[PDB]
Amino acid sequence: ALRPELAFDHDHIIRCLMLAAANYPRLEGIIVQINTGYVASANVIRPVSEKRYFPENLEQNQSAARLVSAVKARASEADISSIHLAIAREVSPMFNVHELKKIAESFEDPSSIVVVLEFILFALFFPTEFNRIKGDIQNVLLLFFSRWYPVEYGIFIQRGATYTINAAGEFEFSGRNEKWDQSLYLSEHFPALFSDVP
Amino acid sequence: MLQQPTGGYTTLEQFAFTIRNDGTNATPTQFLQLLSYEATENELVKKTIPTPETHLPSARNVPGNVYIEDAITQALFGISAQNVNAHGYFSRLSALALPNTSARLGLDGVIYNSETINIPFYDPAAVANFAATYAKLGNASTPRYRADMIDIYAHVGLELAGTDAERAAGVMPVKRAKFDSWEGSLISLSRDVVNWKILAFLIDLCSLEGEALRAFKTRNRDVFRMMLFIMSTAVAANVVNRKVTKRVDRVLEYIGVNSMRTAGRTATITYDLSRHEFAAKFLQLTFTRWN
Amino acid sequence: TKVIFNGLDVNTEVQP
Amino acid sequence: PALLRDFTQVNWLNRDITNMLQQAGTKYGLGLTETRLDYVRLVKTIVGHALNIDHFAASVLNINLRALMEANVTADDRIKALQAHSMISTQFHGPNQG
Amino acid sequence: NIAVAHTDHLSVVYATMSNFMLNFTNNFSGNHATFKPDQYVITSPEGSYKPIIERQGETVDGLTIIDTSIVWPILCQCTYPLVEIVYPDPSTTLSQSLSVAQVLSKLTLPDAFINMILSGGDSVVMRTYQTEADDDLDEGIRMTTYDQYLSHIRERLHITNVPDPIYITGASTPDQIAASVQA
Amino acid sequence: ITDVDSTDYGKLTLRFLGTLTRSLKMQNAQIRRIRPDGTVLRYDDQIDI
Amino acid sequence: QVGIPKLEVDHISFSNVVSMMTANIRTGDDMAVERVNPDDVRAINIRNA
Repeated sequence: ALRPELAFDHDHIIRCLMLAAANYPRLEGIIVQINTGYVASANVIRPVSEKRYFPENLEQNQSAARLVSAVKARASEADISSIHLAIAREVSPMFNVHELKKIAESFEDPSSIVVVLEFILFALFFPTEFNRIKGDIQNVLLLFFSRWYPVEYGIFIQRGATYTINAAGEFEFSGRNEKWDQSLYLSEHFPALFSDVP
Repeated sequence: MLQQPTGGYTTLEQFAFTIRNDGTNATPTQFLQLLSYEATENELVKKTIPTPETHLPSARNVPGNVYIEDAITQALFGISAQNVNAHGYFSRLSALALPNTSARLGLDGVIYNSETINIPFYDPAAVANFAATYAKLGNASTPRYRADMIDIYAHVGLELAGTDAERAAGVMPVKRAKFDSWEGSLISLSRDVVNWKILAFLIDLCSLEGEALRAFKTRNRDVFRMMLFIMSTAVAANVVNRKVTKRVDRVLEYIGVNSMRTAGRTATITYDLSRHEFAAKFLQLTFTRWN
Repeated sequence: TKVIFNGLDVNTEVQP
Repeated sequence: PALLRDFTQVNWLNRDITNMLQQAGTKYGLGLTETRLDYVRLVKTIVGHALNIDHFAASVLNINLRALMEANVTADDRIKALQAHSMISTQFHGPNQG
Repeated sequence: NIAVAHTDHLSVVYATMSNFMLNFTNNFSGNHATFKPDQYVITSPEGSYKPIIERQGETVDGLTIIDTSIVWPILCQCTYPLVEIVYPDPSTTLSQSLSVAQVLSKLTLPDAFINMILSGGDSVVMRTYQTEADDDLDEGIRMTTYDQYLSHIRERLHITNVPDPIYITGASTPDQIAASVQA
Repeated sequence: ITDVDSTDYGKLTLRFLGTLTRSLKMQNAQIRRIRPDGTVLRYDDQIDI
Repeated sequence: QVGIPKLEVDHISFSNVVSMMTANIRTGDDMAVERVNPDDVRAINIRNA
């Protein structure tokens, strides 16, 4: 049966949405707004009253004192809106090349594994959204493979810290140590620490 | 959309390299006659020049368009103090090195992403060879790539001040070159030679063939011995000017031997540490093509 | 409490 | 004494200006002449204005701006000296400007 | 003690949200070894350039600088429905995006219009020289500037699969002038 | 004049710079694919819809 | 055929191009750059590095 309305077109709505993604800067924010409320409406996740991260309890102890503060200075507060923004960013299209709020931590003691473990758990609940920032997160990960335990860092950097995927296949590792910076995200450079080649 | 008849863009009046001195404007040939020199006994012998490395840097993605030409001159003969420049958009050149690219290189000294309306540009086919040689100038400060800022200078002095009787043997006596001057002198030739359209020269070197390369090298072995002189006083150890009765001479300490800091300070053009690596990368790259 | 904030941080001030 | 090339009653003087100014040697101009665009950001920065000063004062104003633009050192190389004044193992995260 | 209520009730959430009205670009990351954005650009042959994704610092809104510390709260201080179950009705989201797709198409209308006028288009401004005989302010030959050619003619004959217009010969080719022009 | 307001248009606002404004005068803007270097490619079907 | 530099002749010119500066380029301000303390003093290394 006829409706009857002016048929909703496939094209145009794709072009006028594409031009708006060059002039109108807050397009991204409006795309998030519509699909973040759907997460909060479906009632999928909600913050609780009390805290319970690192205990298993009987802590506060004298030996734990060092490990206690390391996890405490890593704790994010259960803000209802901050949780929803993570579930929504997973699907929503972006226009600005966002990168991580960077941390300066020289891996000194065994209690510093509470930083590398954070980058693991972030790479599981959000596998996409981890692709875009894989290079800047690689830059602060090389300190774990150098200061913490060398020899491998000495033989891995020997090959180089960056490659190009081209040659119609294969990989072209450049035998030189360079940093990431994120500014070269959209080019022909993949962070070499995520290669998989042995 | 100019083209070359194998005479080359240098066989044109569109852009010609002329120094201004003597109250009127003169060609480089007329100038150099004034440069008279003696000897001070420290033999400056011609070494070999090591070949460059093929790997071309990548032109990191860049929107807008940089004046590739500007920097080439703004580093070599740049007069006004130039700060560190080891960093920069200095390798967008390589984006012209590949076969089918749309990016074009205009006249005046720009590098457009897409040819735009109303802009005259060099021929897309002969700008390709110029890149597969000079885009290599991108990695000028990458460690394990930089040239050596000592030995090339021996090559340089045998060029602007070497009587053929000497170059044919490969060895010459260190010279002290003094011409007659006016006021600003050395600084004035710099503010002058800067705006010369260097791209209008370098393109010809990598294209023009043996027929019109032997003839090209004969009419332009002087435009080269001009942008090689200024580039040299940015190295010499002293610039003290001798005095006649009413006349003044600009004795230059030791052309062809390279020190590390300018004699000019205030009197002449000055280089910087970041520029010493750059001049060695240019001078090395260009000599193989020339010689 | 260690609260979750997004953008860069503000502390000390530089000088020309 | 050129911008009045057609506004003065004095007859003799008029024909003269519109003859040596019309000349195939010189030419007068006023206002915006050209623009230098930005690499990464993509905005107008250094604009040239065909100003109405004299060569003696216009020369001095250019020495300043050129030595400000040929520094090639961003305001971010400031935090590399701001750090030489604290505990040897501290660091900063620069609000990149370029 | 989380994974069950994390890979069931939360898994069917993305499974549907992956295909909405305003979500379009592929952000897939199942092979970190090889994947790129493949961005598009808005360019005119008459000197214009605007990308869709580009490098810049944080904006005046919380979309740039992704916080990585938002992991520990969602492993401890967050009760799930622990699997009562609520299904959000399709009405509130289908119409929500339908009106956002309206604002864009109605807000981009002015600058797509007033911009279009000052472009001319579908014209040439040509001149014809009378090859003696009897004239007529017509016939002769048809001259056009190169810049007018590249803007209108070149980007239009480029859409189809026809080899670019043949160059006029220094020699005479009154034979194949139209034969190569036929292609 | 037709109500639909433009609070910001073409202008990009970085929080550590202020409010920079671009031009809005395109012409025959044919949305095309960019190669890694920063060059317009062309029309190779089976890749670009 | 080039341009004779006007800074060296006699007769005074009265109009010329001056390189100005727009409202985007700004000089001599501040940066809200932040610090992060070495956290512990005991395990710092001035010895070599």
